[PDB]
Amino acid sequence: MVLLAAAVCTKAGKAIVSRQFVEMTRTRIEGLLAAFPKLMNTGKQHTFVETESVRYVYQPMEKLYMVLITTKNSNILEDLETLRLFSRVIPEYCRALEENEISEHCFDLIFAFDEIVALGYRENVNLAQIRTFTE
Amino acid sequence: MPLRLDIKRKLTARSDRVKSVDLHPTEPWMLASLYNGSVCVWNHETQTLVKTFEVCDLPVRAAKFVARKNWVVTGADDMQIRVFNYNTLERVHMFEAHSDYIRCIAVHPTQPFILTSSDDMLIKLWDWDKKWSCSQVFEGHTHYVMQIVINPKDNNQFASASLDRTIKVWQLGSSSPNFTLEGHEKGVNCIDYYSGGDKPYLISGADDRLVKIWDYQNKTCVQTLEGHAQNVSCASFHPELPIIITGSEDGTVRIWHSSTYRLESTLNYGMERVWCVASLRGSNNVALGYDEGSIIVKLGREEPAMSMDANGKIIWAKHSEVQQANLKAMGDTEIKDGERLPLAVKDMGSCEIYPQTIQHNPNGRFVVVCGDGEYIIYTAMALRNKSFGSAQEFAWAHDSSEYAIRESNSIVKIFKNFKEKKSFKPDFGAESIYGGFLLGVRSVNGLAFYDWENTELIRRIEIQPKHIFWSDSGELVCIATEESFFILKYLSEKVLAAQETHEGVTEDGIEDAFEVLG
Amino acid sequence: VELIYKVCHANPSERARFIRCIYNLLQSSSPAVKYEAAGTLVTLSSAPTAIKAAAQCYIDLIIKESDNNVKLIVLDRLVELKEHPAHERVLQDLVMDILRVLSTPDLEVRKKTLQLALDLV
Repeated sequence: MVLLAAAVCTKAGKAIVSRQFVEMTRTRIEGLLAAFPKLMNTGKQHTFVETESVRYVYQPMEKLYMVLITTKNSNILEDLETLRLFSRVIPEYCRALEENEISEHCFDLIFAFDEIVALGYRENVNLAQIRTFTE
Repeated sequence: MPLRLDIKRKLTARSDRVKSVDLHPTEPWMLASLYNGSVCVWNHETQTLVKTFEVCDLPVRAAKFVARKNWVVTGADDMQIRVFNYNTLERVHMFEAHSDYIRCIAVHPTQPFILTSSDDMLIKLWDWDKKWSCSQVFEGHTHYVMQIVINPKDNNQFASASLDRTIKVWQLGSSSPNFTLEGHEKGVNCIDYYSGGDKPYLISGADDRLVKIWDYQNKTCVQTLEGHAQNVSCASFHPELPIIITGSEDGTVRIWHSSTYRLESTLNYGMERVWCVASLRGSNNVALGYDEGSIIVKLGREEPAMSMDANGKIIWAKHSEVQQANLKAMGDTEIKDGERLPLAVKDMGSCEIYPQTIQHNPNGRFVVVCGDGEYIIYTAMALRNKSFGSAQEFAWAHDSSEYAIRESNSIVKIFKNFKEKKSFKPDFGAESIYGGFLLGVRSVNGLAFYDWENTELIRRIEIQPKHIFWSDSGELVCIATEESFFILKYLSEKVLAAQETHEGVTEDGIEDAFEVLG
Repeated sequence: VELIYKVCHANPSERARFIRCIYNLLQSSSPAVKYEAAGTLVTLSSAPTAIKAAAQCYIDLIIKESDNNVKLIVLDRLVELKEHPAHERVLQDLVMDILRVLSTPDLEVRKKTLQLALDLV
């Protein structure tokens, strides 16, 4: 792992759906996402912002944050690129971000998270690839 | 009539019918407003799409940037103008601009105003700072207000074009149009001003196939432009270049010289139905909205033609104390290197052709004006016709009483004493020319150097140049290349044995006669 | 596995490692003129005046390395944008005048700029 979790957040103060690749961040996932994404991840409208010693990468969509978190890093381009591919995959499942529709497609999003980032290493995904799985 | 042009397709994007095209007031981005219900902006220099905004789910006819607020205004078939921040990506404001969809929006950077023109026959004013309160409402137009433009000599004035066969010049202060112009005969799609501090002009475009030029100062119709061979969708003035660029629903764009209205170019794209035009106010980019997309196009003339001799006649064309058609200029001033020196022009006699390139002789005995596949030589400071010649391109060499020309027969030519040299005629073909003593001619992915002695291929350098300039000894050459730069040695003796022998291949040369110095 | 003998060979990945590798082969008095570091660096202060103010600082540093007395602190390289020929056209000093400020650009940039006039000359 380099990538702790890949997480979709609502800044309602909770992690709406999230993925723990291997059992580590269960409950931990919700508290991080709930505090930090509310402040714009503590950002200023900057894609990288780091708070409480955890790197948060994000994109705001409505009252929701699509969030990538790492606390270690292998390369600059890579962290954005998994988030980015995630952002192609997320409106296919939920038609933008929105807590109720995100909630309903926990399975869809979660499965994509496992597929996209496997054991914290950023694999690649695409909307057609996603189909074989949810078929 | 001749004009320095070079149409280039800066960026294209395919989308449902884009009613408006814009250049960002101060940024290098162009925004196009589409019928996707989306407006999209792309920075057509780095070819990056900066952002998109979903104004509506029904067509957005208009979009413009209010650069100061860092916001974009859009008017869509929501009958609203919705405002967004283009870096904090969210909708800044939402307001009902009109009772009908908003065809065009114009932004006054100096005032908080946008006036928008809508097909509720009304143009309304909104003030961004008040959070898009309705500052003023203009009632004058009795038909569909297709386009609005702000006059650059008084931003308090704008003109609006409506399909009511007038373009009405209005002032902010006055709901009503303070005077009416009857600019067209089959409704006015567009209004534009010819930009500047001393240019009171209007243009009208109409579906009678025609674009008309009007002078707002005199109130007369200066001329009528053929436009297109089908209803002119929009017409606009280019600021810098003397032309009018028009678009039509026949998928054709035409460029007209604004001095005789003779067809400069016709452009089609496989996108067709060209609805709008707009021009960059800092000049040489025009963007045109089509049915199947948008294009941002870059117009030619980026650089001036001039040359400095040793007589202090530094000659240009155009500019101040010089006409374009005739030729003049002098520069005898030596004031401090830290600032730009005065024009310092002294008058210079006759010309007969247009200057595609205009140049003094490098040591001062000739003047050359080149233009339209012809070169005319005028005498250094007397300007009596010395000589004539053929030249789609003219370059003085190093010799400058031997020059290179492209006569465009597929051989790069040398003219000596302004009389053709046929002892010079490349055993390459040609595609282009570089001057200096060993004439470089570019053909078949090669740069070949030719002798002014027997025109044999001395050497070929395998990176093509931008330029060849040869020293004034003709042994050393400076090559401007995409490589960066070469300095090459021409060993004279080695060339004399090689050339006579003709051991240098027709299209590959002998790699010994020239040697690569650095 | 990182460090190349080449210039590159292609692609963002190789390119990103490459600026790290370049800083090695010339550490000396900062990068001076920032390499491929420049691209990420702007976003690092997207809020908005602070980027220019920072940029102004680097540009001033870069001009010259002066005596470095009390508020004469310009590092980087001694000659790389000189100062002050009398044949240089349209001169270095034009950029130096910006740094002399009343507020001539905005306040964050102003505070940086006054220090920066002091710093070069």
